[PDB]
Amino acid sequence: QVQLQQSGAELARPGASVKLSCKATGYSFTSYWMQWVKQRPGQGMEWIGAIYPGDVTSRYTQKFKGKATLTADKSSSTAFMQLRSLASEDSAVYYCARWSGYYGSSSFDYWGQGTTLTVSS
Amino acid sequence: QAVVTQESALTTSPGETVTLTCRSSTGAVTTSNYANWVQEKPDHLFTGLIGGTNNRVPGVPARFSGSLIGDKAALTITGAQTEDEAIYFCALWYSNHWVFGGGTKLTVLG
Amino acid sequence: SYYCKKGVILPIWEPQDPSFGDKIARATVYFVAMVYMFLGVSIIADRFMSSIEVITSETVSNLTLMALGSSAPEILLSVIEVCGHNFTAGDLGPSTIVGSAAFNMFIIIALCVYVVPDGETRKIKHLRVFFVTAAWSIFAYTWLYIILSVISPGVVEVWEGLLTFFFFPICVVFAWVADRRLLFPVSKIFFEQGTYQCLENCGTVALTIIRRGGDLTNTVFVDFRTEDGTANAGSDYEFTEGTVVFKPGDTQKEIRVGIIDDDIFEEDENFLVHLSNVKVSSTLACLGSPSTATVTIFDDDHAGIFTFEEPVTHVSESIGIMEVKVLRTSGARGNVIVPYKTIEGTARGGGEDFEDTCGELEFQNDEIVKTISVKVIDDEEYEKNKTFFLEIGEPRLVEMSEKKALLLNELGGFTITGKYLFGQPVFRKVHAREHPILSTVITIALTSKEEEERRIAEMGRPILGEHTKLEVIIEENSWREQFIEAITSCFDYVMHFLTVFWKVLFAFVPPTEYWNGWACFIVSILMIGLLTAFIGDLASHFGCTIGLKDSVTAVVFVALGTSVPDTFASKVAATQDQYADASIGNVTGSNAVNVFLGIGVAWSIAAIYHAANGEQFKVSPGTLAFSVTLFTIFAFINVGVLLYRRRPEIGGELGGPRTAKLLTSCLFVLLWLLYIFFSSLEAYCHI
Ligand SMILES: [Ca+2]
Ligand SMILES: [Ca+2]
Ligand SMILES: [Ca+2]
Ligand SMILES: [Ca+2]
Ligand SMILES: [Ca+2]
Ligand SMILES: [Ca+2]
Repeated sequence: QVQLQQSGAELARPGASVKLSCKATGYSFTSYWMQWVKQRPGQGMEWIGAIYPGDVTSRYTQKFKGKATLTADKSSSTAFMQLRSLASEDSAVYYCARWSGYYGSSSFDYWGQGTTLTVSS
Repeated sequence: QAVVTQESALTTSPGETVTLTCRSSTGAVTTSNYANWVQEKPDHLFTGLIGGTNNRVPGVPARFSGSLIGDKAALTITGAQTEDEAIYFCALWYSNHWVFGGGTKLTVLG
Repeated sequence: SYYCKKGVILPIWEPQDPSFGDKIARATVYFVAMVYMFLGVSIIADRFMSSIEVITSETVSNLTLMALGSSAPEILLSVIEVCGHNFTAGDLGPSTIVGSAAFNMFIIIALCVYVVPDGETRKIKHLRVFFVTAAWSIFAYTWLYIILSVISPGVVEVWEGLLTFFFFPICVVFAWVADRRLLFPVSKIFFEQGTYQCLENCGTVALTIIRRGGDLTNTVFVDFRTEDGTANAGSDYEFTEGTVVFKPGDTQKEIRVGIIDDDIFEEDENFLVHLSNVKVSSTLACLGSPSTATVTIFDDDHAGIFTFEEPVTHVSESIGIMEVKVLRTSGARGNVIVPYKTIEGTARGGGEDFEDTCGELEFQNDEIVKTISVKVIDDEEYEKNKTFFLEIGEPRLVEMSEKKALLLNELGGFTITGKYLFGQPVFRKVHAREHPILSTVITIALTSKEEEERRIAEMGRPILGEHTKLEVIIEENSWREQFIEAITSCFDYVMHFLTVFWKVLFAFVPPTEYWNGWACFIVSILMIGLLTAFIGDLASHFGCTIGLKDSVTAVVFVALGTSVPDTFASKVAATQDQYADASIGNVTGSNAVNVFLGIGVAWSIAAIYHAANGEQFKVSPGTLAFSVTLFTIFAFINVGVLLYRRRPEIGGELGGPRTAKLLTSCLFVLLWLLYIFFSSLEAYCHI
């Protein structure tokens, strides 16, 4: 019974910062990678990065290196993504996806329902 | 940097077989690209179907199968039902970062 | 007569000559059982011919073997009847061979004329071969008359029996022959090389300064200094601005430049070294080409590229523990945990066939190979080769220096371990399922150059190589298809349920693919021999129950039933081919081998057996004499009409104009009806 409870919808102004929380339950949090995916309508999907909540090992793409910081809180079994210097192109839907750590298996086993982020004034 | 291309949309009928394509811009997808297939249902319900070009997620129905045909990866659904009307994305590892496709909005008549 | 002799297999139905109603009851049982056997023989002889097809895989030599394969019911029945009934000539065997010739020569050829589609003709291209073969088949029945009536009448001698048999190899050699042939200066100061290369871990790089020319008995003063290129002083190299002096009689000096080492991945960097202020103690000396060297720094701090040695591994099952090697190929820096696991395929794990294992092996610094211990468990039984899989996960660079834990931007809890590496305190990440005092831990919580450093240092991450998935294979249906094909449109249902007993029974015949068709060949010829043992009995007891003679029941019933394999072989070749050679030749080839093997072998065995007893082998000529002469007279009419259809008005032996097509077919059916009616009367002495 794997369920990834994605955080509620967020509204922020441009130039501000927002923090998103995928509260993973139903499995061993500290032995599974969590992957964050950005979806924009008409631009497909973009991989943001991955985090290993065990020892806080993180991966990111080059364009999302400074934009997003991945953090985990193993006490409350929640993984966090913090977006800084928000702009109009950051208005998207962000998903959290579970990864076992093995490339022979699916890297996107279970997904959250997605938080819609609106960046407008 | 590389771009993954798919069909915009590809219709079919229930009970018929269907093949979906996933083409890399740098050339032919090998087994080192680890082509993954994921599916979104309406209202943002994502599910992971196929792992490293062959491995199927437990609980995914047996009609979904992944393989390599030519210079491109393939998702084949043999006898799709109405439940398979969804959007299918393909991801390639590229040794540093997953690159997703545009999604084929497969639709089944009913 | 109404008295029935005991057969090879079937017992005599008793009492004999019971009534008139019981004769109708008994003969109906014998007739239906005989017709059901004829249905069975056609199924097994079809499979027997298909096995012969595979052994010999359209020549006369190939077609004479297929004509031999379909004539096994006639050949075996004559041999079984003689040997089964104590080597006495019986009427049933010889008559079904002569009676088969009439059915083959007239009825089969008449059907082959008609099956060719309207507007299409089939012509005998090779007419020289047709003349020789058709004469030999007709002579076979003439020669049968000679030994019974002309030479020592009423008796078959040993040489007569053998000479009948030895005409069969003449058929074989002629077939092989026909395919082959018938068918086809002042002192100057300069560097040795001008471009040096050293690793980052050497510590010092050796440059060399040379003075040549002028007078060597002098003193030269020169300064050297290191200036930044793509490598920076204080972080990548040690800055040096020493002075070099050349003694009189000395021409070379070695200068050393320090290289600062660390654990951070970097690209190839270089720096510039310059010389100037050339002076002599007490024009005389100046710098020349070259005076500046570009010294490269190869960086060895990549944390590894993790692969299995090879994709497929073959393992003896009776082995204690495997040692799969995981090779860290492209560098080594810092401890790197590499998760692994076992995935069971055909070789199901859980301890029954291997011990399931999974864990987190950890490489140390500058250690390029470790092993994965999975233990195969052997079993007593001899089974198929089983496979299971081994796969490593995504590695984790657990241990790093202080300043490298900023470039990698690790924000987890860190521990200060005792060890020192390149002169720096070395930290190691806290992993969950391990507990600290939590006072001990340190948590370690751009300018367009720093971000370059992070981007380059993220290329020294532990990654996975070519082979991350290794298959372990442990080392020590066509039968099913026949049974599925055996049991499976109303007309099709009638034929399916009629022959379902035979198809299931004959699905136990080995598939033709085994032993290159020979496994099917041995079993099929045994079953043909078994079902023509029953046919010989069923036809024998049918005749004597109603008073029918063995001559009559062989000509009308047994001859027609055993030529069903010959009819379909000729019919397919009539339609599917372009000529009439194969269709007509199967009729001619069948007729020859019926006499030469069916009567040649059976009468050779009987004549030799009686000769060993000093006794003659007596065959009554009268029954067979009129049959063979009636056949030859009717055969010349059949051969004459076939040659008459070669005119351009008709165009060929088979097919042709529809009005001539029926007349040729109806004439040949009329010849068969005339033959079996006249032969039946002569059997009963009605002339
Ligand atoms: Ca350096
Ligand atoms: Ca540097
Ligand atoms: Ca180094
Ligand atoms: Ca270095
Ligand atoms: Ca076993
Ligand atoms: Ca075994």
